[PDB]
Amino acid sequence: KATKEMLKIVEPYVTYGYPTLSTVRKLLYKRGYVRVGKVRRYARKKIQDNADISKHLGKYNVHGIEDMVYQLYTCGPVFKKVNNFLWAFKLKPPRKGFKAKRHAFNEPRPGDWGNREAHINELINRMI
Amino acid sequence: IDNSLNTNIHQYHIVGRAIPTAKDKNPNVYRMCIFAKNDTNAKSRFWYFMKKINKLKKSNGELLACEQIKERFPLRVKNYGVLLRYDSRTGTHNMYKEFRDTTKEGAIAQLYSEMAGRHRARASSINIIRISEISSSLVRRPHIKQLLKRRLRFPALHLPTLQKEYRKKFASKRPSTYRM
Amino acid sequence: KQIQKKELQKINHDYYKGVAKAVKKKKKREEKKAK
Amino acid sequence: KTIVSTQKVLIPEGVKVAINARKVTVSGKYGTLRRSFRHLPIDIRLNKLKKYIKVVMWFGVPDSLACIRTVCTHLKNMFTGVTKKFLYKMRLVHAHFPINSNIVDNNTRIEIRNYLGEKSVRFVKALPGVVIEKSPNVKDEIYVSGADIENVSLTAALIHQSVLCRNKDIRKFLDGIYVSEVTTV
Amino acid sequence: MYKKEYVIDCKGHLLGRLASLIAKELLNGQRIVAVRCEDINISGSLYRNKLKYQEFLRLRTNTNPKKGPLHLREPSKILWRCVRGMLPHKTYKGQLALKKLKVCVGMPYPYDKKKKYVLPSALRAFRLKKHRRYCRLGTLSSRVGWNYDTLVKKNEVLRKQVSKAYYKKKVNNLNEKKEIKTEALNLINPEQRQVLENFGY
Amino acid sequence: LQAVRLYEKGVILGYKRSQRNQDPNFTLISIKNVNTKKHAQFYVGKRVAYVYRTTKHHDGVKIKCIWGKVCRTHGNSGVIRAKFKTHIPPKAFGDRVRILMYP
Amino acid sequence: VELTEEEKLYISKKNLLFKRFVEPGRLCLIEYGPYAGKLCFIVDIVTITRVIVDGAFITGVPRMVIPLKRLKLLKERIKINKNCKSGFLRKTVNSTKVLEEFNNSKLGKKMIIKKKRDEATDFERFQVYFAKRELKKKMTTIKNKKN
RNA sequence: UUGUUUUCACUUUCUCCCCGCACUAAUGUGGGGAAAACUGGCUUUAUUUCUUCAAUUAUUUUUUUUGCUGAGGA
RNA sequence: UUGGAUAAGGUGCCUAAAUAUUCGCUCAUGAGAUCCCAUAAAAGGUGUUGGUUCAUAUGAACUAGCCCUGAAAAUGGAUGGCGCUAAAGCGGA
Repeated sequence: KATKEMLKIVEPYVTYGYPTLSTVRKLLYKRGYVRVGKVRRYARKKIQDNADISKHLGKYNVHGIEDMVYQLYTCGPVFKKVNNFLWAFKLKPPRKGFKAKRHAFNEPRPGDWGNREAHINELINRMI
Repeated sequence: IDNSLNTNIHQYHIVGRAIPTAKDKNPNVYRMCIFAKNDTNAKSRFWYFMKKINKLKKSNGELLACEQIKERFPLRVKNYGVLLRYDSRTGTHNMYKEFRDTTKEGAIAQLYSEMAGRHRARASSINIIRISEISSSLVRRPHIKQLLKRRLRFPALHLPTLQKEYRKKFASKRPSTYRM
Repeated sequence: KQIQKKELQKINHDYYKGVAKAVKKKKKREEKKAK
Repeated sequence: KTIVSTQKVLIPEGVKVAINARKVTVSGKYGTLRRSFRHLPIDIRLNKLKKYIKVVMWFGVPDSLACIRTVCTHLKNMFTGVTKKFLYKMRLVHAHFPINSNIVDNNTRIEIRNYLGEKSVRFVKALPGVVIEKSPNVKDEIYVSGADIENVSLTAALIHQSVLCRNKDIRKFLDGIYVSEVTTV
Repeated sequence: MYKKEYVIDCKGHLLGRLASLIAKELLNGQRIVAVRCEDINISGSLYRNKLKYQEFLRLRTNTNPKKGPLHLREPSKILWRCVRGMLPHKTYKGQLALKKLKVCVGMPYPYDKKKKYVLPSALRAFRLKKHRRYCRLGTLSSRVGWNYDTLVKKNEVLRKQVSKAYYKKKVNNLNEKKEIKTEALNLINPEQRQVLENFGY
Repeated sequence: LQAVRLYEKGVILGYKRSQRNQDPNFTLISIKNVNTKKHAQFYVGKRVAYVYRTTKHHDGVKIKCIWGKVCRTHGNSGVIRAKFKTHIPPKAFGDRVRILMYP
Repeated sequence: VELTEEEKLYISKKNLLFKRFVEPGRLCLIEYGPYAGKLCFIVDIVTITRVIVDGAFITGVPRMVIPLKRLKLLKERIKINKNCKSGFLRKTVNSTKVLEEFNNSKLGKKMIIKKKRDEATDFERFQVYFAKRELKKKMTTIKNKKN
């Protein structure tokens, strides 16, 4: 409720929706970057291994990109140490292009912003 | 399959109810079926109509199952009926609608282009309600009766439209407009 | 999967009957209030 | 709005026609017929043992479907006009000065005088093959006639506007050169 | 586009579409010679285009009309100016493209028998509703003071007869060539006959 | 006769530009008998030669060629973008280039 | 009442300027779009521009709807019922061999010649060139003899 | 005060008949009737390569031809 | 800096990219043509299409899209220019 309310105030400047398993796996594998550095000195680094994942989470037994996907899809007990550990994805512009960034995805006229629900997988894998 | 001709409408049916409250221990369940560009777009339109006709929204409505109950045969040929309501720049006006195509998906959508071309009514101003099936003889429209006649014909004097392959700029001589 | 498709057909035909009865009630109310 | 319009024009006995690419060439009694109707989209069906023309218009919208009616009644009407000449009822009028006529050169290049007293020259022509000549029954009457319907009618049209005067109220001065009725030979 | 030069018969061609295509060809570097510009047709009524040209005619530099827009009355010059207004003539490359164009009224001497090409993208029969109103550039130019329409028509009819004579020569040449081909086919060896027959030669 | 060609003709159109802005890294090229993107894609990776003549000899030869290759199509009307070893001189727009069979 | 000979002769002699009736049962080959190159049947008509064109299993085209703008139909026609389905389509096509009666006209022959000419390998291309060369030899030989 | 259940009226045709009897856009039409149903749907049986096995989504695996780039030197 | 892909906006030429596809509307004897933006109103509209209400395929009334009149200013003149009408205009897809 809290984050949905705080995101509704920013809805006209974003588009969001259901990620689904294949898309979360694609995002983590080919666009996943991780903060390996020390606290407040994070030094963004691509995953490329499981050593840093284990170093930050091995004592908390969620070591491995296997486990990170196993955990990000079904929001289990560790989302703090996954989302915050994961660097913000820097996506490419869409391959085929946006429809209208100025208008909502939900208006009858073509538009982009809003909740695409399950329709964001195509946009993500087009932007990836 | 040709993507240029096709629109982007499919079937869906999603069932839910308003939230059971302490005041309303056993609320009733309700449903309604429309098609639009997307399932999310149709859900938003359904919630808008729910807010306009009754008092409920996402804050007081939930859904408890989702399915895609497609048509019996999408390759059939039909004649259905809906009810149109729209607004102009100075008022509001209503009527009915019926048209022929293969399936409800495009049966909903062939109307918007005509409305925009004639009355400049943007899609945010038209409301379509209560899809059912119409008869073929009961139609009092001029054009639609000859659609299911026993036998009919007319020529094909439309202008040619060639490919980008063969739309060659410089021609040996002037083409004609008879064909066949 | 004959049983599964039969159950799906039953649910869809219940939907169709509900739509038909809703149409009937809409028409009855419109006819009643037309005069 | 529908997709076909047509007029099953009835061909009388005394006429024989041949259609070719919206250029119908016909033979009656006084002469032959042809017409340049290339402005309008027209298709034509013809028969000659059972007769009757069928002038049709494909994708008939009332935007231009008022033209097939014009051409079709016109077609039957030139048929009638060439078979039997048409006669409008033209009468010269003169409140004070009886109209002076100088019918020079056989119905071609007529001259008009004695209209309000100008005593000058006024000559108006007509399309060849159409007569507008004095009816012997009454002097002030001219029995217009000719070959075809348009042929007679434009001649009945151009003549009225030939002698107009100025600064005289026509509600009180009813001067003119009138045309009243229509008949046949 | 790739030919040494393209000769375009402007008869029955809409002025704007023809000018746009020709200007694109000049910019791409293809030399263009336009003939029979006096049969160019313009959409809209003849009176409408006459009003437009009168409005253009009344427009000149107040201080000295010599530097005012040289109006030009020949249909060939009208087409040339319309094409010039379609390309960047103020630059060197645009000036070269403009000079790569020749415009003629009728068909002058070195255009009797080089193939006159036609671009269907600018044809009246394809780019104008039949029930709508159009004009003729030769008639409009004569109305605005060309006084050469009739001479071009007489030259054109003489050229029509002249070209018809040698077309009548060419048809008999071709129909004797085809009949000598018919007999020469059976003097070729059968295996070479089969390939020509099945390839339609 | 002699002097085989075994290449396709092309015309040097403008640079890879927008309105009032160019990018001379890519040059637009039109090909003799291509008018759609779907077969303009056929000539991708093929070598491209711009052969021109100089006023005086440079290696006992009055002819100089600059090489390049077509990277991808441009638009959907059979126009390609070609990248050359150097930048195509802007004195050479509308000139002829050879789209070669090799590779 | 019935008249025979005059109607029978005037059906052919009327030379009506428009032909290729759009009745159900005609054949079609598309002019514009991804499907230009397939042979289908005009099942019925839905409106002014959109029409129903469906192929045969031997030809192999699924159900489609195409605007009248892109069309070029054929002259053949069969006598199926209005509701006949894919079980009867494959029977009625082979009942009269709908394809055989078309590929002999001028346009059909030209299309077949082009189809077998573009697919020509380099060897048969050179064979065509050599046949033309020998034909030209005979051309000039008998042309000189004809003097 | 919901359900449930009940009646007729619907479709194919190059079918055929009669009247205007050729008035058809046609190798038919306007009207009134008979036909089976070669339309169609329904259930089965061995097979999906004689023939469709579509589209969308979810989950996977390849593939044709090619542009650009080569930091580093453990 | 090198490649790729896009945003806003465009794809008839100027100008890179659609004389693209698909569905309607409009003829203007001063058509119209991208927010700010470069003016336009009251009053008239049996053209087009679709309506609504009523009186037995028969007549009305309105309604609203485009177009028209209303609509006159001084150097010559500006949808940015050319020009565009089976739009290169307007409303969609």
